[PDB]
Amino acid sequence: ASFIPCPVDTSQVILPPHLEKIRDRLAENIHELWGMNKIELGWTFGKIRDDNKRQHPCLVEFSKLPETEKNYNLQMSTETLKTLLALGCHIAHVNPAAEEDLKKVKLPKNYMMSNGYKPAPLDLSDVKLLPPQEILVDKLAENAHNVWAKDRIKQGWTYGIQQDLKNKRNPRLVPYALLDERTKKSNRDSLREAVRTFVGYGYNIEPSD
Repeated sequence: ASFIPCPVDTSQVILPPHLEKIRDRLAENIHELWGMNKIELGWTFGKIRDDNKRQHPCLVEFSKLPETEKNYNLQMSTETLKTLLALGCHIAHVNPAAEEDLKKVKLPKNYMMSNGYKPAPLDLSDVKLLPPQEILVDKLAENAHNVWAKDRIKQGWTYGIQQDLKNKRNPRLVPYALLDERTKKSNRDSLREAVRTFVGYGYNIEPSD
């Protein structure tokens, strides 16, 4: 009950047009990682959403996505960059040549789907994030929790030892430092691949010193 989520204020941040391409790149790789994981959980493609057969219609390439899903991944990529800028980060395209080496992951035949779409995430296995970039991920992860926690609380949700819908109780409405470590390691990673994505295109993620 002493938990007060005050997330980073991004309401005054305008995303510069020179970051439009790299935010299109991030949004695309998030979707590719979404497909790969969904396939890793036994999902396949279906013209209609069928949970019994694990049939998902959005297992397509980023272009053929409907406008709702496409804007959804674009907004998540935009808010990630706006959050970085809000924390005082400078995003400079310091090594444009990195896009030369950049190659995607070749996944085995099972990952190929009936409609002809095989997800191909970037091969960022060679990208090694630095101390300042790992601290950026931790701050990015703690804020996504605070963004979510603030929104649920304002909708009437309070912390409970158990979750029940009618009384608006949720055990995850606690400080981030007190959450499930398996949960803490889950979005850590989704965000660590986002930071590795920016380095993969030759962008510098510096903190303001």
